[PDB]
Amino acid sequence: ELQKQITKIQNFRVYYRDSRDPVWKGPAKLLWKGEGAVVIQDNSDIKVVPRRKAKIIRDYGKQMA
Amino acid sequence: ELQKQITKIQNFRVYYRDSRDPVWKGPAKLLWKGEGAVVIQDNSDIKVVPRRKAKIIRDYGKQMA
Amino acid sequence: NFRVYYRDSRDPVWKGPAKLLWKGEGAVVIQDNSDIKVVPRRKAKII
Amino acid sequence: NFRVYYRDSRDPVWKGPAKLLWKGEGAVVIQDNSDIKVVPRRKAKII
Amino acid sequence: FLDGIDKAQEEHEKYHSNWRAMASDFNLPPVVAKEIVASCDKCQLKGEAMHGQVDCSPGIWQLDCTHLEGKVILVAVHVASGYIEAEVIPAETGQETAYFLLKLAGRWPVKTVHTDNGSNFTSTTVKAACWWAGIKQEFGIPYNPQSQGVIESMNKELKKIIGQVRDQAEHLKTAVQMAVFIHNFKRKGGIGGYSAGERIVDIIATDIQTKELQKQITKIQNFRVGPAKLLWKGEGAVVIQIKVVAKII
Amino acid sequence: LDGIDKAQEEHEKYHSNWRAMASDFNLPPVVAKEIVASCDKCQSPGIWQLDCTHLEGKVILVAVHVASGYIEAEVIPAETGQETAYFLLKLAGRWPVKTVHTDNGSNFTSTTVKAACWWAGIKQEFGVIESMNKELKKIIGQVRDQAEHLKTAVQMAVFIHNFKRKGGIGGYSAGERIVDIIATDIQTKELQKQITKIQNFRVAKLLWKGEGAVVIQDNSDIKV
Amino acid sequence: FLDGIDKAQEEHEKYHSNWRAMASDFNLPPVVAKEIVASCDKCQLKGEAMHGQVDCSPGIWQLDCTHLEGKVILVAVHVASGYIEAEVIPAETGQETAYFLLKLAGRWPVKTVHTDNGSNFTSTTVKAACWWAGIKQEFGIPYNPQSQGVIESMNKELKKIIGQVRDQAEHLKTAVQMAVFIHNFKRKGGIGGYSAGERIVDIIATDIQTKELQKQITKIQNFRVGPAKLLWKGEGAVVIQIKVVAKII
Amino acid sequence: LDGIDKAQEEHEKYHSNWRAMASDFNLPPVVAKEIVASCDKCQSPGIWQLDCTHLEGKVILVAVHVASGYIEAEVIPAETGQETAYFLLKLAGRWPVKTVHTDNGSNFTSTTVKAACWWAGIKQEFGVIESMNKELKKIIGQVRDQAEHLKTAVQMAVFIHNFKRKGGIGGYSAGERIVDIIATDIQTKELQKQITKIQNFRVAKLLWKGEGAVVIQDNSDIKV
DNA sequence: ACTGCTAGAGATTTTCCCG
DNA sequence: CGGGAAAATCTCTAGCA
DNA sequence: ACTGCTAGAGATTTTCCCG
DNA sequence: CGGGAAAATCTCTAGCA
Ligand SMILES: O=C(NCc1c(F)cc(F)cc1F)c1cn2c(c(O)c1=O)C(=O)N1[C@H]3CC[C@H](C3)O[C@@H]1C2
Ligand SMILES: O=C(NCc1c(F)cc(F)cc1F)c1cn2c(c(O)c1=O)C(=O)N1[C@H]3CC[C@H](C3)O[C@@H]1C2
Ligand SMILES: [Mg+2]
Ligand SMILES: [Mg+2]
Ligand SMILES: [Mg+2]
Ligand SMILES: [Mg+2]
Ligand SMILES: [Zn+2]
Ligand SMILES: [Zn+2]
Ligand SMILES: [Zn+2]
Ligand SMILES: [Zn+2]
Repeated sequence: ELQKQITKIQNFRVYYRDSRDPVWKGPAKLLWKGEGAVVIQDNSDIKVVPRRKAKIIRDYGKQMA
Repeated sequence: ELQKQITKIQNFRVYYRDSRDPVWKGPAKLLWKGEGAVVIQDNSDIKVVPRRKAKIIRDYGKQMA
Repeated sequence: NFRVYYRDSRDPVWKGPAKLLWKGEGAVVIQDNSDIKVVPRRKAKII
Repeated sequence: NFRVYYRDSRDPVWKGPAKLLWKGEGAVVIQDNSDIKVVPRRKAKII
Repeated sequence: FLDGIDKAQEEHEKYHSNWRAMASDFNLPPVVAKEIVASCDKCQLKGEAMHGQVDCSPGIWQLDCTHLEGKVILVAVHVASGYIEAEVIPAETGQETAYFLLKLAGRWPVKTVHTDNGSNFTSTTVKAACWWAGIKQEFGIPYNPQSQGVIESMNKELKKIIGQVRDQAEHLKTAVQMAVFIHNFKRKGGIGGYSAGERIVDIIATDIQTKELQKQITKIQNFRVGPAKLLWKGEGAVVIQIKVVAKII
Repeated sequence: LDGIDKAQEEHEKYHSNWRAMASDFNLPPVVAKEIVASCDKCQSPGIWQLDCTHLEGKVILVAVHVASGYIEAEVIPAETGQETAYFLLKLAGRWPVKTVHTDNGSNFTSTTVKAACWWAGIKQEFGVIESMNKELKKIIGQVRDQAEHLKTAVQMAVFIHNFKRKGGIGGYSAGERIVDIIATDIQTKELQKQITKIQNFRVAKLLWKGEGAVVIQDNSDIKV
Repeated sequence: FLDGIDKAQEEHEKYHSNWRAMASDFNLPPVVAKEIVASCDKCQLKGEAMHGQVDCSPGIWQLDCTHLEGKVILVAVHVASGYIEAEVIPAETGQETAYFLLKLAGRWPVKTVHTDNGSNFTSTTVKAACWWAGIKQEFGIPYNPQSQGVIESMNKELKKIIGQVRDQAEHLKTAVQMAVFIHNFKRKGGIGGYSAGERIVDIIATDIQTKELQKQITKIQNFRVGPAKLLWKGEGAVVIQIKVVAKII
Repeated sequence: LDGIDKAQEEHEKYHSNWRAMASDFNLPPVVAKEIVASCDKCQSPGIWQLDCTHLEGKVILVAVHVASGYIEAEVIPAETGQETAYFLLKLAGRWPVKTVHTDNGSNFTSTTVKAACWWAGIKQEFGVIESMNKELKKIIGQVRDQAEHLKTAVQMAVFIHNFKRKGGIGGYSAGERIVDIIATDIQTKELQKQITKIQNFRVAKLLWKGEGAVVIQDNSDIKV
C-alpha cells in the first residue's frame, strides 16, 4: 500500500546545510520532498530545509544493511 | 624584602599563545621572566611559554582595583 | 529604513549610503542615486 | 629519514623529494640536489 | 556627559577614531560612541564577516572558462555532485559556449546554468541555446567569483589533475579529457564516499525516484490538519503546508 | 532475522531475485544474495555501440548505450582514428564505459583508438546501432530547419532523443533509463565489494555482522 | 589481497586515483591505499594545513615598503604592540632605508628588524646601519609575505586610514603622518584596550621593570632543587631550570 | 579594606603620595587618591621644547622632552614653516605631545605650524634646549667621522644620547626615562578617567565597588 | 531580486575488538 | 570494562586569477 | 636553521542589576 | 533566583599585492 512507499521515501538520506553554517550536516532521514522545501529528521529534530540547501541521495553503501 | 618584589612581578599580565593555536590566550599571571622563557599561571595551570610567544604588560586598567 | 555602504566592482573605494530594497542571505539589493545594484553581503554594511 | 615535497618560489610546480634537515614549527630546512632551502610548512609535505 | 558627546563628535570629524577610543577618552558609554562612529560615512569600510551559500539543486550546473597553455577550456560542474564536463574550445566566443551547453543539456538533465558575466555566457547565442533546451540562465554578481565558488574550485582541481597527466597525452584536449575521466571516476570521497559519476547518478536517480514516490504518496493521503494539508504524520509532530505543528481529518 | 527462512521458502516456490527478497523482508542484500545463490534452479550496463553515419557530407560518430538506448552523437571533421579516440575518451570520461562494439572500420581498429581504450580500460569488441542511426537521422531531418550548422542540429536531435522521446515499458526517456541502469550497476558493484570483503572471514561462511548477532551459512544452512 | 595491491599500483600509475578510490575499487585497507598514494611523487601537491606564528618579542620590529599614489612609503611596526612609524621616502633605495632604520633605532629600543627580501632591506647600506645601531637582521622566506604578516596587515590599515584623511592634507607625506598619529593614538582596542602608543609604552616599561625585578629576585633567592635552580616556588608546583616539577635547599 | 584608616594615619603623619599608599596597603588607587585629596597639607609629561640649530651650514630641528631629556633631531633642508609643521606632525604622531615651547622664530609662528598644532591638538607656547643643543652638537662632533652625510651623523648622535648616555639619579638613559614618564602619565590619565566615571554616582561619594562591598566617603569620612 | 568551495593533510574524537 | 588500533570526524589551507 | 595578522561586524555566551 | 540589558568573548573576513 502506501506505508511501504513512505518507508521507501524515508530510506533516502539528506545532506543539508543551515543558513549561516558553511559545513554540511549529516545524513538526515528524508520524510517529505517538495518542489521548494524538504522535510528531514536529523537527531530526532524535524527540520524544513530549502530545496537549494539539500543533497538527497540513496547512499548505495546501503548494500551492507 | 623579596616577597613584595615577587608579588610585584606577579602583578604583571601575560597574553601568550600555544604552538598551534592562532588565538591569543587570556591574561595569565607572570611568575617568572627569563631571557628565553616565561613562566605563567593561567587557569591554575603553570605553563612555560617561549619568550617569542608572550606579550607581557601591566594593564594600566589596574587603576580600578 | 536602512543605510547601506557597499563596494561595487573591482573598486576599492566604498560608496553610500544607499536604500536597502531587499535583504536575502548572501546578497542584498540596494538603490543608490536612482541606480539599482545587487551587492554581496560581504561587500555591504547595513545600518 | 624523511622525504619532503615542497613549493619553492612563485612556482606552482612542486619539487621533491628532499632530505629533511630541520623541522621547526612554521618552517622546515631541507636539502634538495645539493642545495639547502628553507620552506614554510604550508608549502611542504613530509612523509 | 552630553558635552563629551559634542567633543567626541568634533574630534571624530578630525581623527576618525573608533568607538573604543572615543568611549575611553571622553567617558562615553559604548552605545553613544558606536553611534558616533556609525554616523560617519568615511568610517563604513568593512562588510559583514560571513559567506553566502550557492544553490546546489540537482538541476543546476555552473560553467566557467579557464585558460591553460594558451588555450581555452570551458568547464561545467554539477553543483550537487561535482561531476565535471570540460572541453578545449577553439575560442572563448559565445557561439562555442552555446554548442558546449546544448551538448551538455542533451547529455544530462540540465535545468539551470549559473555562470559569471563573461561575454561568452552573456551573449545572445547562449541565450537562444538555453531558451531552446529549456535551461534557466543565472548570472552571479559582477566581479564576485565566490558566487561560482564550486566551478572555480573545480577549475583548480581540473588543472591539478592535468598537471598529473600532461605527459601521458600529446595534446592538451586529450589531457583535459583524461582529467575529466580521472575526476569523475578515479577520485572518491564526499557525501557518499562516491566518485563524481557515482554521485551524479545517485543524485539524479534519487530525484526521479523520490519525485515519483511523493507523487504516489500525496495522491493517496488526503487529510486536512486553518485547513492545511498533511505532509507527514509523526509520533510527536505533524507537518502541514511548511511548519512542524492537531485535528487531522 | 526472522524472515531469512521465510524468504528461503519464497525463493523455493517463487524464486524472486535478491533485490525483491531484500527490501520486502528487511534482509541485508548479502543474506538475500546468498539465499538466491544457494538454489539449484537459479544457477550489459557498460556495453556501448559505436558507428559512423554520413549526413550532408559530414561524418557523425554515434554511440548507443545498448542497455537503455541512450544516444550520444558528435559531428567530427574527419573519419580518422584520432577523432574516434577523442570521442571514445570523452565518452569514457562522461559515462562508465566498459565495452565498445564497432563495425571493424578503418577508424576503429587504428592504433590510436586501441591506445585510448587501453588507457580508459575499455574492452574493444568487433542491430541496435542501425535502428538508432535511423531514428537519429529522422530527428535530425525533423529539426534541421532550426539550426544553421549540422553540429547543432545533431546536438538538438540527441537532446530530443535522450529527454523528449518517451516510450518503452513504463513511459520513461532514454536518460532516465540510463541513469536507473547505472544506478543498479553501482548497487551491483557495491554488493560485490561487500561480498568479497567478508569471504576472507571464517566463523561457517560469514554473511552479515549486525549489532551483536552475526549471520552465518553453516552446512549450507543460513543460521543467525 | 596483495594481488589487489599490484593491480592498484598499476592503475595508480595511470589515473593517480586517491587512496579512497583505490581502497574501494580493489578492496584495500586504508593504510595500503594511503601508502600507494604516498609513494607516488606526482601526488604530493598539497602542504600542511596550518600556519606559523611570527616572533613577537618586545624588541623585534617589522619593516616593509608599500606604494601609494606612485610614492614609496617605508613603514615599520612594533610586532608586540602595533606601534607604527611610516615615512614617505623619495626612492626605495637601501640608502634611504638605512636612514629610516637608524632614525627609528635612535627613537625606540630596536633589537631586531624582520623584513622581506626586498633589495632595499638586503643591501650593504642597511646591513652597516644595523651593525652600528646593534640591530639584528632577520629575513623571511623568499616570496612568503606571511612571515611579515604583521607589517603587511598594518600596511592595509595604514592605507585605510590614509583614505580617511587624504583630503585633510595637501601632500601625501602629511597624510601619512596623520595616519600614523591616528593609528598610534586615536584607535583603541587590543590586548589592553590600549592604543598602539599606550601599548608600546606599557610593553617597554614592563620589559624594563620586570627585568630589574627578576635581576633583584634571583640575586636574593639561592635554593637548589640533579642540582637545578629554583625559579619559582608555589603551593602545588616548583619550577626549576625549564620544567614544572622536590628537595629545595 | 582594613588599611584605609591606617593609610589615613600615615598620610596624617608622613603624607605619602597615593601611589605609595595604594601598593603598600593593597588599596584601589581611587581610595588612596581620595585619602590624599582629603588632607589640608597636600592641597609636565607632555611638554616638548623645539629649536633650530645650525651646523655645517645645515639646519637641524631639535625637540627635547623637558621632563626626561629624550631628544629628537632632524636635519631639514630649509628653515621654513612647512618643514617645521612636518617635523611637529611626525613627533606628535610618534609621542604624546601636548605642549610645544618655541623661541618665537619665523618658522614657529607661521600659519602652517599653527594648523599642524591645531590638528594634532598641540598647545603652542612662546634653558633645557640650549644645554641639550650643546650636548647634541658635542656628540655630533664626536661621531661626525663615522658618517658621510650630516643627517646620518645627527641620527647617530640622537641614538647615542637617547640610549647610550646614562646618568641622572638612578643611572637610566633618556629612553628609559621617557618611557617611564609616559607610563606614569598613562596611569594618571586612567585614574582620572576612573575618578570621573564614578563622580556621577551618589550612594556619600562612591569610591569603589568591589565584590559586594562598596567604598563610600560619607561626611568626608571614608566608610567601607 | 542572491549567495564560496573542494580536496587533501594532520589532529582529535568515536568505535570496534578482543580479552 | 580497559585499553589499542582503526576508522570517522573535525580543523584549516591554497587555488580557482 | 622559521613562522599570518589585524581590526571591524555580527552572533553568542557571561556578567551585572535590580527586585 | 529570574530575567533584561549590557559588556565580553567568539567567529569570520578582506587586504596587505
Ligand atoms: O578571480 C577569479 N578567480 C579566482 C577566484 C575565484 F575563482 C574565487 C574566489 F572566491 C576568489 C578568486 F580570486 C575570476 C575573475 N574573473 C572571471 C573568472 O572566471 C574568475 O575565475 C571571469 O570570467 N570574468 C569575466 C566576467 C567579467 C570579466 C570577465 O571579468 C571576470 C573576472
Ligand atoms: O604579496 C604581497 N602582499 C600581499 C600579501 C601579504 F601581504 C600577506 C600574505 F599572507 C599574502 C599576500 F598576498 C607582497 C609581495 N612582495 C613584497 C611585499 O612587500 C608584499 O607585501 C616584496 O616586497 N617583495 C620584494 C622581496 C623580493 C621581491 C621584492 O618580491 C617580493 C614580493
Ligand atoms: Mg569566468
Ligand atoms: Mg573563473
Ligand atoms: Mg616588501
Ligand atoms: Mg608587503
Ligand atoms: Zn569617521
Ligand atoms: Zn532458485
Ligand atoms: Zn600518483
Ligand atoms: Zn596630606
